[PDB]
Amino acid sequence: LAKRIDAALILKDGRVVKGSNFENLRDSGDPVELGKFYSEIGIDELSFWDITASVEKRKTMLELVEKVAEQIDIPITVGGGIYDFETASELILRGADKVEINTAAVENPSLITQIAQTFGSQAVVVYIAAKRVDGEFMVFTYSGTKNTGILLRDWVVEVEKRGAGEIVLGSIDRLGTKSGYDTEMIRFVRPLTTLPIIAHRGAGKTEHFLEAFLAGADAAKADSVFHSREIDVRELKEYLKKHGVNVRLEGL
Amino acid sequence: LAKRIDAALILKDGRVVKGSNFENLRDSGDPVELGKFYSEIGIDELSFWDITASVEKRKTMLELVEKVAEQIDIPITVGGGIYDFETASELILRGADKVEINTAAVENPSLITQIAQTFGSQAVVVYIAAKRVDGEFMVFTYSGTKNTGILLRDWVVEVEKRGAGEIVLGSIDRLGTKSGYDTEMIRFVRPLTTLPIIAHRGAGKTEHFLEAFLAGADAAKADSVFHSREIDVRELKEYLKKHGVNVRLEGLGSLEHHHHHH
Repeated sequence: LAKRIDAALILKDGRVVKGSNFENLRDSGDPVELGKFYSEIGIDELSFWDITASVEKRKTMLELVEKVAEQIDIPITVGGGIYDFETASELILRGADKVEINTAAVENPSLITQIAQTFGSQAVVVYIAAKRVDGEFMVFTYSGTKNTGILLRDWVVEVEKRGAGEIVLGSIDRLGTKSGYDTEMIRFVRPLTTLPIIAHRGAGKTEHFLEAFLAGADAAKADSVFHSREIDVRELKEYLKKHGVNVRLEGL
Repeated sequence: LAKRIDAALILKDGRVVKGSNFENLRDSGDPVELGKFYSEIGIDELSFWDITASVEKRKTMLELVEKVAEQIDIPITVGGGIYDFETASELILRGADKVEINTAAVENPSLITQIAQTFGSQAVVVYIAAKRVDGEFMVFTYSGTKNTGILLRDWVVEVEKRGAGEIVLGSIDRLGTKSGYDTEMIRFVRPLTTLPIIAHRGAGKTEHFLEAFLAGADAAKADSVFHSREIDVRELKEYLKKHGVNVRLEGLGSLEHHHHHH
């Protein structure tokens, strides 16, 4: 089974938040240059996650996408406060391959279907932020701060039913940690959906990616661990290929 | 708290009295099919009101409660022939989430407390039918025909004391009409109770719902205006959300898909 390695860039005001340690780049915190550089060294897909809280949010995300679409030739996902079909449509028409939704999907699951009905399920990504609460995995919205009371197991099933193309499974229990992906969470979700599962949060070293794929993840997404160069993308892919993981190195 | 939209279905011998205008249904007068359909287009809670007379048929209604409970994944309230704890108790054990009482409560207020102690206050709904009489809000029993002489103010307060979970506030002054909920009555009752208030009678158009919620209603119940499709449920929820009301959209579009059947 083919496995995907994704890099995610957190953005604010058109800049990579907390930047990156790639001194070779003209601008360590330029999302476009960093994204191009990742696409050239072996990343399979890019996520651009906006946390801009300004009145300029829509215009900027749209500006960024159009620029990114020029320079970058691997799949692009945009996410972060995308709340309705018209916003999602604008971003896709401007060049995003996939749009990622979360809080708006949870509150209005019809939105998944609206996007999928026009652009295809493959254009739709649902980010599910989950956390253990009193012995059960629960869904959290608004940047991980609202306990919805919705069970992870129920929401995964509804997400597929509504027409989502893939699920990013972010463990709030691994937020900021470097101990490993939440493989218990990934194993919990795996039998519940036929969609691709993208693991997010907890990655600290190359072996963690192997564990995530053994747990049934189809893809593994990371951010700071890459930007900080704690893990080198090419080294990661060589490692995974060495131990029998079907990763794409057939690049050039 | 999200403002709530309830649909009430009036039943006679297992049939929806006067049916519905949803021709997509195989049987627009089947309460199970209609109830399930409402739950999959945006209704938040359902009430089933049985007006079947015979003792012989209060077993048939029980079997119906089981089947709607199993089939429908939103809260179910049942009312109609409840006159004691036993009948109330059985409906809940059959799968009703809540029981709704009116005349039975007024003619025995301890019945409220009885149900509550066994099943929690949340399973107890008191329907209050009221009407202006000489510039006073008075309580009516027996389908709004009998003036009990009890002030709405006093009855609202007793009903909460006895341990009801919520109050449905039905305006007899508004029955048959489509000129709106009795927002004056709703405003009258709001400061008197901490319980959820469900508005009933008078709704004719979507804006009437907005008015009720501005009046302090926690929920709005309607029947004929939904069954006739004078008001579309999804359109109602979208209108309320548009003008800033906190309503639940999770149930919207549950029947729709991302493919294209021609």
